[PDB]
Amino acid sequence: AVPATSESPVLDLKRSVLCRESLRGQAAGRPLVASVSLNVPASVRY
Amino acid sequence: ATYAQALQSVPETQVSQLDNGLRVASEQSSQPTCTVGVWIDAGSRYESEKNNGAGYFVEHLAFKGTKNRPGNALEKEVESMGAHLNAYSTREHTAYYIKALSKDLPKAVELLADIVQNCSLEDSQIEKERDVILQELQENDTSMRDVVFNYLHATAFQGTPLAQSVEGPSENVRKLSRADLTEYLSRHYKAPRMVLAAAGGLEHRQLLDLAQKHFSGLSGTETVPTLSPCRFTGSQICHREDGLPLAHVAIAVEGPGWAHPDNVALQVANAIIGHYDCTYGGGAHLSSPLASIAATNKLCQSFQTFNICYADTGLLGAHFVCDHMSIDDMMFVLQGQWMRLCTSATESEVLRGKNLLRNALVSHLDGTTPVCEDIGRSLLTYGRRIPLAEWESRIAEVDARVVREVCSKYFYDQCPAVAGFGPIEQLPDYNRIRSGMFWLR
Amino acid sequence: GRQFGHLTRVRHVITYSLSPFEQRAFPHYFSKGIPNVLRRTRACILRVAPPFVAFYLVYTWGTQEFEKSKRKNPA
Amino acid sequence: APTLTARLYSLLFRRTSTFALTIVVGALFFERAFDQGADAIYEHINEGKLWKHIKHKYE
Amino acid sequence: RWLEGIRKWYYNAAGFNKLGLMRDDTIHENDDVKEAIRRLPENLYNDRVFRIKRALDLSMRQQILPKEQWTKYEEDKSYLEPYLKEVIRERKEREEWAK
Amino acid sequence: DLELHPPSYPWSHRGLLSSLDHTSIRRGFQVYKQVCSSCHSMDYVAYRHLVGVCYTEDEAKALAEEVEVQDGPNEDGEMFMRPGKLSDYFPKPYPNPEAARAANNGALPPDLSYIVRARHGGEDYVFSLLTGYCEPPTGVSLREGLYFNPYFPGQAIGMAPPIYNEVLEFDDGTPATMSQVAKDVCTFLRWAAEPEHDHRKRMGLKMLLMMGLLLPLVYAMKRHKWSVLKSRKLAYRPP
Amino acid sequence: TNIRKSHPLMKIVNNAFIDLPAPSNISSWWNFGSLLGICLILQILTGLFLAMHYTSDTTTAFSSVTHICRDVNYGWIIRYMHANGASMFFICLYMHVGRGLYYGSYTFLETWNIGVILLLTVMATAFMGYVLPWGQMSFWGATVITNLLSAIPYIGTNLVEWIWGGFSVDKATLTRFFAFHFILPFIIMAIAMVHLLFLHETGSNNPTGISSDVDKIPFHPYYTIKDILGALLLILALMLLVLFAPDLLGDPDNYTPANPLNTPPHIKPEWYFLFAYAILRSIPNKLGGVLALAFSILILALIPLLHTSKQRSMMFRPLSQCLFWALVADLLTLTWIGGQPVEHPYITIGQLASVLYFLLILVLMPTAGTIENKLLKW
Amino acid sequence: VDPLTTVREQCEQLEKCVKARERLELCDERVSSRSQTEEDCTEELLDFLHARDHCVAHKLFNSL
Amino acid sequence: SHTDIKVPDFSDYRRPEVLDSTKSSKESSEARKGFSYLVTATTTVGVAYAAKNVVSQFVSSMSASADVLAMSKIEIKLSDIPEGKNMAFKWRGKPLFVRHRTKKEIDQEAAVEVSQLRDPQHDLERVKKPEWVILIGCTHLGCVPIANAGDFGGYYCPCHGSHYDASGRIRKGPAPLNLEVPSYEFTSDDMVIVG
Amino acid sequence: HPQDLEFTRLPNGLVIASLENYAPASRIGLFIKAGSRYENSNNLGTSHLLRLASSLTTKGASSFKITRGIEAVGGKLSVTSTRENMAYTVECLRDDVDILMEFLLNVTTAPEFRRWEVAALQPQLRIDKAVALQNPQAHVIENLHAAAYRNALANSLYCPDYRIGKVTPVELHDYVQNHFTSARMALIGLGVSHPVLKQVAEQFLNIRGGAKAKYHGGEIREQNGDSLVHAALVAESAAIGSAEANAFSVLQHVLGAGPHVKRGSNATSSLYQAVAKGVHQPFDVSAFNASYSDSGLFGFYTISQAASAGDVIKAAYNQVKTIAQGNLSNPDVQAAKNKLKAGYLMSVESSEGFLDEVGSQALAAGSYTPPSTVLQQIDAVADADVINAAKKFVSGRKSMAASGNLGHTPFIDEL
Ligand SMILES: CC1=Nc2ccccc2C(=O)C1c1ccc(Cc2ccc(OC(F)(F)F)cc2)cc1
Ligand code: FES
Repeated sequence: AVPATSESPVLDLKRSVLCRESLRGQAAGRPLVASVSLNVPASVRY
Repeated sequence: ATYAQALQSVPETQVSQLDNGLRVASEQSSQPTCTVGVWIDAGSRYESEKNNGAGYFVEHLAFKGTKNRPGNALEKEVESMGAHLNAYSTREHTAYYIKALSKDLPKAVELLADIVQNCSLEDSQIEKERDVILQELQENDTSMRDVVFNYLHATAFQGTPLAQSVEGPSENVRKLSRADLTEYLSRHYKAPRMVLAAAGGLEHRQLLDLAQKHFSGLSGTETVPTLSPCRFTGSQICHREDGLPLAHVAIAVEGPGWAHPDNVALQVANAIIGHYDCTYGGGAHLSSPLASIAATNKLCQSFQTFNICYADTGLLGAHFVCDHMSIDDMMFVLQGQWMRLCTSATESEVLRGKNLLRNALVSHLDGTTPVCEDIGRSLLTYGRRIPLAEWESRIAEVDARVVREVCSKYFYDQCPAVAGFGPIEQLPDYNRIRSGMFWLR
Repeated sequence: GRQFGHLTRVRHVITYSLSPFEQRAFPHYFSKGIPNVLRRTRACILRVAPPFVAFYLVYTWGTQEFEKSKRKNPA
Repeated sequence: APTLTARLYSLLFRRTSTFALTIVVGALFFERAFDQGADAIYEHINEGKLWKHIKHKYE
Repeated sequence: RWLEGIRKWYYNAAGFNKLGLMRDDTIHENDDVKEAIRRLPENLYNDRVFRIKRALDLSMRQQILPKEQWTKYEEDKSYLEPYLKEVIRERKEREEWAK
Repeated sequence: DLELHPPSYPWSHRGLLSSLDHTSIRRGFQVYKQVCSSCHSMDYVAYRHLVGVCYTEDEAKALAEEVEVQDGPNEDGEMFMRPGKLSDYFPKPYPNPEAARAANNGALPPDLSYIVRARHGGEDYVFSLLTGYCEPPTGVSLREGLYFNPYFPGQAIGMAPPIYNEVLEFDDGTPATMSQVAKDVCTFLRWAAEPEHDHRKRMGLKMLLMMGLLLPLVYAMKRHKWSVLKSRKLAYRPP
Repeated sequence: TNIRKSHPLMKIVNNAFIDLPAPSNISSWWNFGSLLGICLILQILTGLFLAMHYTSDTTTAFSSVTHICRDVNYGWIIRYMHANGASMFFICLYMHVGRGLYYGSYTFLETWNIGVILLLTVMATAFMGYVLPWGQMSFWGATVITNLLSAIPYIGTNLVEWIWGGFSVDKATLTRFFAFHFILPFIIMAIAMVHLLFLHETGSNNPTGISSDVDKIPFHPYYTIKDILGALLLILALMLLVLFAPDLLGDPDNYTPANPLNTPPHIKPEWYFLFAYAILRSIPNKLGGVLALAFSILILALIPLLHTSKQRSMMFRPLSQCLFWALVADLLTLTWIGGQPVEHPYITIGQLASVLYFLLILVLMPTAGTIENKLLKW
Repeated sequence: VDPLTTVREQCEQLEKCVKARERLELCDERVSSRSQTEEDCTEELLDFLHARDHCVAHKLFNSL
Repeated sequence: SHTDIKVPDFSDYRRPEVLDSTKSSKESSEARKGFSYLVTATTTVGVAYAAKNVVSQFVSSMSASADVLAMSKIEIKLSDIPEGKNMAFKWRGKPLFVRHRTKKEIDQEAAVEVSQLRDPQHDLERVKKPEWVILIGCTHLGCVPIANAGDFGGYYCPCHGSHYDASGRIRKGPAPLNLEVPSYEFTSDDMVIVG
Repeated sequence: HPQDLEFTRLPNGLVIASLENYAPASRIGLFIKAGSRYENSNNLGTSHLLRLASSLTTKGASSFKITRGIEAVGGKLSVTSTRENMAYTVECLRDDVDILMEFLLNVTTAPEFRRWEVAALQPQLRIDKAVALQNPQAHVIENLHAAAYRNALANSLYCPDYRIGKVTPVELHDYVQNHFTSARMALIGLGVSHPVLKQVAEQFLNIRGGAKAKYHGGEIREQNGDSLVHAALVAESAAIGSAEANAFSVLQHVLGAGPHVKRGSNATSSLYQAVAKGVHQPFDVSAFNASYSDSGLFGFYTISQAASAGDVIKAAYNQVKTIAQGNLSNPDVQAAKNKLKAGYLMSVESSEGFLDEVGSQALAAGSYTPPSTVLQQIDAVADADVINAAKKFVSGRKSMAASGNLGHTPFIDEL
């Protein structure tokens, strides 16, 4: 029922990274998980 | 044991105020973990033009040391006890909160207090965090969603404090002295403007006494900051930039603001129209006519309805991302939906909307953090936590007639604010958009 | 012909505007209107007018020349 | 009390169905008013010149 | 040389400068000009796009710019010349080769 | 072949919204009846046309009954003569143009139905012609029967001065001076050429008023819609 | 997705009357297209209503027209609307063309040439229309103008008698003039649709003469609302004539029936032909004069070839501006001279005006374009 | 008794009329004196009447 | 940053009601719409007034002209026709029979058989005055019936063989409908207008 | 009525676990051993299509009815795939669990996979993959596994390009009929009684039944000219369920496993500080720890500037070497334990994450281990076990994956 963290498009120009403060959190630390739904946008986790 | 019943035995929220005026609020349940934090009536709305982005600048400096714990001492202590420390700033609400083990709640409350009150704001640390903000500002330019919404506010509430971005202009970021920041803090961070919220395994009694121990020093006493109303303007902002591959459009009418009961019926209506993107399982068979039409005809890549609430006003509408040839058709079906709900919403579809909304806010409040946040912010917006049993009362009251009458108040024959960014050549002219806010029948 | 969305390539141009219900139909109509008209009239006058002055003259000359020609000459 | 234009909007102009009925009713009231009013202007402008003014002399 | 007095007069008489246009913006778009425009670098093209947008909007209001903002005669860079010259030079070569 | 064009007399119907003096028309009709209907035809005016203009239904019936007119054929196959009715047009003096020429020595008297519309100057012209008859200047004489009138083109006309003082006693007893007779007949000949005159001008007033109302309103609607564009500001923001 | 873009009939209307991308900056001179359409529809309606009461028989023709004005209910207001409507048509035409000339719209070749055709067709319609009342100027105007074709060697004399269907303008001529006059407006309507068809291929020129793709606005509401205002102004102008001075643009002699003996003093066509009538009378030789009258209109087809300026519109072109306004004032002079008797000084003025007309189009305005270019280092 | 012939007299005694009336009488006793020349005096009469009847128009209609 | 963009001041163009940046536009929204829509509504009423009149005139055009209305009616003098004799008239390009009827012809046509007639009409409803019968002249194939003749002593036709009575009703012949009763009214007891 | 978890393992192998907690909302999850690993080289990407394929027509409910009926009651139907498991999850208000259950059972036990529906769905593989691969972590982690393994765990979760448009209805039927079986299924629940779940599992989920992961050690290099280089270096770690795995988990948190403070400098993170000492340009580093039924991967993931990739990876690798050599104090291992202990309890804080852990455990192990037992097991890791885990990594056969402009990114045999 609830919309996701990030609304997903194809062909949409990538969101940039410029500093340490925005880049931390990104380094993968656990294996991938993928969810698909009826209501919620599709997400891929570390 | 039914749903109606289940709501009756949801843990109540405890409510108490300190001598200075700081509220302590807390929802309890035997849980090994907890979330606690401080919510403040402070943000960009409370900033003037010359001190815009100060609250954001502060947020950067918050976790960079205190008088009691200089530099990375505050940082080290949070990490080593397995605690998670986090912050956010909206146009009206700044908030700092910590996720910790239930046994570590005393130290958790202590650390929050140390952050708020005794924040270092070092000369070197300011000049460091200055470049950081400037780079985030550049990153933010590459988020079309962020840009279009900032534009919506900027045009909707033009010439007021609500037009202002949370981050502030690069001009202010480059100039803001430590004098500005400390002056901003002592003006806005006051006990009656703040709420200490916690959820998880916490005895309410203990939290309130910990609040005494560390938050007693908070000031609660000329020209007390009281936000003026903000003038909505029917306007358009069009950032045409054909170099970007997809167009972002954000459109809204004036919403009622936090207080108003109509917000419940508006949520029901917004749930009917709902949201969509290209990764959704539903496609053609989706219940929302906008979504099924959008899926079958590849109109947009994504859309959501949003009813953004501020104090005496807000933004009620939708955002979409679509192909450069689809903007006109997207606008057509979306405005078509607003009109259909205003004029001719059905009982069964409103019931669907109700059921969506019931489900929406029951499952959002799952885990200590979102429950802590609901406590913190509800105290700021409503002046209390509204129990789930009461939300349910308000939802059950909404029928087809209500949805019509409520939607007709805000949407029907009203001037919207439009923001567009990207290859927006097709994006309908304001007059055509304005004419799309009524039907001739 | 060509539909909106296929006309041309435009980059980095912002357009801000107001709803017609938020504004006046005739803002500074005489205040700014009168001077702009005088400016516009002065700008084109001695391109537009000289031929019509010439018409007036060739007309009034030719008309009363036809009258005088039909009079008898004193001889 | 709200302004006069606003009362006109809420009562007559908001629903396009009432807006249309308003035009039709108003057109009738306007038609008879305008016609009678403009004819009066004409007949006063031409006092005693029209057959309508000199009719009585031959009846 | 001596007619530079007339050139300066004509420039202001013509008056495209009052809309903040350069001479090369006012050229009637034939097939050569189209190609020449197409060959402009990002900067020169988007400038052209704005200047015209601005001019048309001014024409729509029946107004001109402030005199400070007028294109000065001497500041009118001949931006399209090198591209247009070569487009023409190219076509003339193909036309020659076709005989 | 010099030319004297007529002056502009201030008629009771000269102005934008000014109707014809119908009483004037009623007198003017009698000036046609008593004087010019033995020479000029007026084919497009019938006795019914007078009703609601200068005469009542009953008066116009009497005027119609006064005149001879041919009708037929009857069952025997003959053309009889009968008393006129409203449906009859004003009767021609002669059967044809050839007969007319013989009675006026070569010259044909023009039909008067459109004479105001068919001559430059109109009622100003006709009035000047009727009152302008005078003795010729030195060094001038025309063919025996062509009179001198200065307002006529070529300075010489083949009509005997038709109006003079007391040529007719008016029904309403207006003093029948040469001037007054001419004024009345012109007012009638104006109506003859243009019956619509009053209705036309009534419509003119109603059009001017509605235009006075609609033009600024439509213009305001125009400015309303266009206000979106009129206000707009453009900014050029390259990276 | 809507039923404006979808339905095969609405699709055509949506693309050519609603969502049509129009330049933001087009002036009042762009309203004349709309107004020409209104004129055409107005003529057709008023015309059809007149045709319900008119007869093309030479004996009853003049009578029927007067019967319209006297006995037919509001037949007068219909009649005088149609007559002044013909004047309004030509005013609208010349303004529409002037716009084309001044702003260089003629570069739209197909649109432009179809225009020339439309002009010529409206002229033919209005020439034969003026004959229908069967008054003096009707009959004698038709006689002199038609008979000009006899100046063609070998065939000309046959041709004239073939148009007439006899030896003068008589029974057979009036009846066919009515038939042609009825049918042609409908042909005009078709050719006018071909005219627009080509116009939407490019979209519209604007006052700057610079491409407006960077600033297109939707036709509705912006230009639907302007066109309504324009239409309202056209109705005012028309009805000002019809209700206050219906005979102002006509001639008195067309109120006396057509007489094959009695010649009017100064026989002439209706005002909108006077410029070309003057050109005819400048040349002393008759075949020369016909070829000049012909070339005075057909020269419009030459204009696009005669373009020399590197700029499209005259907006940024002082010398051309003046020569254009000279050409307009000259045409106003030819219209005046056209109305005059053939005598001194109207012959010499007329000759001089006719020389100036062709000189302006064929020599001076081309040279002015090239001078302007060389002044801009072009 | 006619208001017309009253006003014709009234207007006849104006500067432009009396000056034109003298012009008329000059050629009256120039032609009617001289023999064997085909020139006449229509022109001079029309000059006089133009000036006269313009004035007559201005106020004749008041007495009607 | 895009945060550097701030919307231009629109104060010059704003309506008075929306100038105050610290007050809500929602007060004036009811009103500002009202004003603009009034202009629109007024305009529509005016255009309606026009279109009514224009269309109405054009419709009028097609209706009977003044000269056709002139031949609509015919006046007949009743003292000019003697008791018993018929008198023919020309009406709408047709003959029109008016007949003065005697007290014998009235009573003789009063007690006639209702059923036996081909077109059953009683005499009291064929006329408005007893002593006057007004009729339009043969229903079969169009001739002009001759007065004071026939078997039934009224009107007889020498074309095929129709016999009309004194009330104008077909008695013995090929005609399908009786001679037609037009629309008329007596005005002065001396005069009749038919039409 | 204060409530704790109930548990049942039916004779047919199937697990039912359910906490009746009297919340207004009810989460139900059917967990299945049907992850990407059970694809072979002939049907690669089948489980990806299968993940997209719920809400296609079933025997008891149409494609239309699944969407409409669930949306009617404000519900959600989700499908989640790891390398080892698939998880079908429904949410709604507790009154509508019957309805949602019927939908869940239809989707998992009797999907029809109609030729026209399956074919129509094919383009969705491209959309879903395209979206996911916008995360550069997805590139590297999918490559990392493909490099590290010969067969099962090497499989990517997303369908290979060549297979898009080509996954057949037969393959989908085969995959479900072979993998969605009682011996491979765990039905978990919140806000519903255990007896009624048991009865559903007996009557509707009694389905009859239907190679070990060989570690390889390789490298995969995506040359793509980003100014940033994502890179991961791992060695084979231990299997989930073994005690050694807990040692790796502690080692992960000693080295640093993601941020604790917003915009924080990570003063306790061994890796982040090790890298930040030498190089101050924008970067991120974290310890990477996957653990599976057969195997596991442990190492670290760097995000660095293109030119700095050599320096960053080497510096990070050196930090593990010093932990392996023995440079490790109690306060570090204590902090690391406190992180992991807190992290675990926080991950099961929400009723979403709790359901994931109950189902997750139920498949890879026999039954539910309570939070208290788990934390005691974390404490049971001696400092010696942490140093052994580090030693294992350093001398163990290496696997690597990188994406970016790799001009200064070393190969495995360049370390
Ligand atoms: C089609 C148009 N294109 C434009 C392009 C650029 C700038 C202005 C315009 C227009 O003003 C314009 C238009 C013209 C006319 C009308 C009303 C109308 C009247 C008569 C008609 O009959 C026909 F014969 F077909 F012409 C049709 C329509 C509306 C709009
Ligand atoms: S025609 Fe007279 S009855 Fe047959």
